[PDB]
Amino acid sequence: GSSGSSGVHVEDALTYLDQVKIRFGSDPATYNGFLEIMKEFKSQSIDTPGVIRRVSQLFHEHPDLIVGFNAFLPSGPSSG
Repeated sequence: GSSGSSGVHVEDALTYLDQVKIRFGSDPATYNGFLEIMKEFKSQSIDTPGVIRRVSQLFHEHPDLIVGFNAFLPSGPSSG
């Protein structure tokens, strides 16, 4: 058929988080860098478009993840 799971409940943040760990299981070095990248944002150091710059480079070998996140993100042009 086709691999795909539609319908994401509100609380859909950690979801993408874990995925990063699973994909980069044998490669902990990659995951680590990601953890730090977040901190920056959690410290009011970078902005939405700022965290993406770091991620991109990190998941450079994974274009599917870099793009997936963008959309995945809850925030957007949607009401609110």
